[PDB]
Amino acid sequence: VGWELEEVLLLDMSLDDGDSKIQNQLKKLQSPIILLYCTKEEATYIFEVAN
Amino acid sequence: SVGLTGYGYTWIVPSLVAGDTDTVPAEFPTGLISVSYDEWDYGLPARVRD
Repeated sequence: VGWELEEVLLLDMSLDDGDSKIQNQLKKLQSPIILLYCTKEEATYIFEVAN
Repeated sequence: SVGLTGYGYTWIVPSLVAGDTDTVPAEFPTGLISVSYDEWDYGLPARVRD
């Protein structure tokens, strides 16, 4: 099966006031499908940044 | 916010958006290219004479 994996972006939210730092990393996504793996409340932070 | 300002992206802009070249709204990307009327070289006294 012909797959194509682009990014394995590793996020981090223990940094203080790191919202800017996590913003640049997430912009480097140009794929139709994203396989997100995080925690329920961590997803809200990620989705809001994506929002 | 999307990511089309730096890296290999240069924006070319008319003199309308540049406007007052003395004030930069701090939201224009660095390396912005604009075409503007020649005010620095030839001043007002030349314009009135012309």
